[PDB]
Amino acid sequence: QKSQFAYRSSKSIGLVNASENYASPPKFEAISEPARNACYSPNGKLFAYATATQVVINDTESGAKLTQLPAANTYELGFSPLGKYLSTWERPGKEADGTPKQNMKVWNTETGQLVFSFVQRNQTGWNLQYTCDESLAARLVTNEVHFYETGNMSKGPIAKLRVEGISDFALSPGQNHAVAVFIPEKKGAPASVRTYSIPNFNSPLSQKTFFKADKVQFKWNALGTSLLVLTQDKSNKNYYGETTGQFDLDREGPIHDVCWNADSKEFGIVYGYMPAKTAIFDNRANVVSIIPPAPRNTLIFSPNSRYILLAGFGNLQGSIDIFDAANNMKKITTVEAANCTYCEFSPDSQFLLTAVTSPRLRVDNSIKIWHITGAPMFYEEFNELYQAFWRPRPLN
Repeated sequence: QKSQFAYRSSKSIGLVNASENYASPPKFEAISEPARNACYSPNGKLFAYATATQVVINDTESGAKLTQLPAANTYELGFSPLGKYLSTWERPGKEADGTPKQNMKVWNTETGQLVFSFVQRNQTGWNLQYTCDESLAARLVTNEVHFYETGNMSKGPIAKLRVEGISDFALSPGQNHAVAVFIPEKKGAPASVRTYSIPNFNSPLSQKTFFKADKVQFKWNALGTSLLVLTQDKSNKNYYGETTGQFDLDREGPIHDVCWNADSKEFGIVYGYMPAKTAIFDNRANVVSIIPPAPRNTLIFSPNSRYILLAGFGNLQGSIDIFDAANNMKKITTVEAANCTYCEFSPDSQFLLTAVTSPRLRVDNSIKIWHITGAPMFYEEFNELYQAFWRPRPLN
């Protein structure tokens, strides 16, 4: 329909229908206060932006304001998978008497009701995780993991997890709800990774342990069946879990990016000291494609799982290449976006957005939308641009 994206600069904030000669939906206008943050719901039906005083939820079709949240001093925002809940991280603190304040609260989007409120100090892993049906939520306590019913989480944890000494965890986005958890290294014991079905707390699905591991990184695919695991000062190594006791490098050095494919059939890796080589796999850990060493640090799959992007960010001279899984890994396009700090396919995988953002860069902030062929369709100069992103659509 309309190729809509959002933008927020130091000067303004708005939604832009690229199919409409780049105009905003008629019923849209921001708050008195300057915006400090913004985001879309996973299905792109809603838009939220944060100002000092309040938080406003709009309709991405009309731009019409829908909901008002009395959330002040916010820094982070997050939509639940079906956008029926929105979480707001504030900066932590203590109450008049001395009580720690409820930094992050959960809100309803069609009633504007404060359903819940937690105390937290971290910004990393702040939000609740959710199932895809948005029926279950998950919080992280020392040496425990809590589960909730999203409909009625006020009553408390409907379920808890047995295992002890949990450092981080990650839910499954499959049809049937599953969990993946991690235990940091202690004395006389290595780190460990665990998977559980939510029905089965009693019966683990995987129980693996890992050494010289203080940290970890989980990467489920769209189908909650397979799961990548990454051990990460002196060394880094990459593992694989497939739920079920399943385990499955050509260049010595760091892995720069790890990414699944939208169809959950393939995945790729940007690894080793530069120029970084790139390898595409299958759901089995077998190579499909070997992209030769190039100055790249970032890999992205197109939503339609047809195109593969390979770029270099975090520095100047940032080019972009686009490869085609269907055409024998042909390259069809090479563009450059120097100092690009953000890049993303349009929902229909036909266009490509690039941007340069502050404070990751205080010079040359801009927006540029590209065809999949290489032909630009838009460009806009900013002084201090903060974010710019597509309005996500499902199964277009």
